[PDB]
Amino acid sequence: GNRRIRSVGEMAENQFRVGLVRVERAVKERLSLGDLDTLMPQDMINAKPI
Amino acid sequence: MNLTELKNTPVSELITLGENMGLENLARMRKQDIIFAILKQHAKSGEDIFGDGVLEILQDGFGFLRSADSSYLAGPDDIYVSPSQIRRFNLRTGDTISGKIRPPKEGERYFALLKVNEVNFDKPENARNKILFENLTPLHANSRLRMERGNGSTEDLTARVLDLASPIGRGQRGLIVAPPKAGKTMLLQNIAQSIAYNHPDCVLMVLLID
Ligand SMILES: Nc1ncnc2c1ncn2[C@@H]1O[C@H](COP(=O)(O)OP(=O)(O)O)[C@@H](O)[C@H]1O
Ligand code: BEF
Ligand SMILES: [Mg+2]
Repeated sequence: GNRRIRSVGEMAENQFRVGLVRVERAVKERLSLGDLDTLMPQDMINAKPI
Repeated sequence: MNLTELKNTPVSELITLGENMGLENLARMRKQDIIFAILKQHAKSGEDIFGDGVLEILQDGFGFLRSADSSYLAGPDDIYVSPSQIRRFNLRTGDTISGKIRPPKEGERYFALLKVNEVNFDKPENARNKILFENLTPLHANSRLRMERGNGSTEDLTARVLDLASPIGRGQRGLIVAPPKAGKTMLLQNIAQSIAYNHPDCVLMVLLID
């Protein structure tokens, strides 16, 4: 009752969030320059980290 | 600042401008390097840039806005634009674009366009609604391009003679068949001067190849 079991899905989601926090920091530091009519919501996201 | 006002000035003007900007001895670099350094120094004070360049695309997808200083070649003054802008504003090669640009930001090395202002001296509205070239219908010329100046100087002969030898019309397909060292250089000089005097509305273009 005090020991919890975690499956593959839970750790996969945890690793996804660990990568997403890095991607979020990246998109935040890149959003410091982005203005209107300058970019589509595709170039600010890289596939590398996650 | 505007880029064209750095375009039309000679090298000594750039020298004194850089001396005004408190820059290192810049007599060693290319004119475009001087323009790049001056634009960087100007934007370091928190300023935006205004540029004008003819657009060119490779298979790489993104576009480059070249100036007439290097006769439309790669250089530190040309502007880099993403394929997204070409997809949005319906851009293509040869489309001269003027508007706001910024110096290369952190990690960048060429200029980037911010907001388009004049697409071929036109608003993006009718620039996006552009008729295709090859989809047009060719015709023949009724508008006669008068080559006579009317002043009647010593050289104007070479122009007025065409008025009786080879009539010139708008959209004419003309070709000169001539041996070297015969007088073609001054001939085209005369024709350019005459068309500019009699018809200043049409944009003049001269091709100096090889
Ligand atoms: N209208 C003219 N009046 C006087 N001299 C002329 C005239 N047209 C041509 N010439 C002479 O012919 C020469 C043409 O030189 P160049 O420009 O090398 O010929 P091309 O145009 O065939 O290369 C010049 O040296 C010039 O003295
Ligand atoms: F005819 Be020359 F070579 F200009
Ligand atoms: Mg010649």
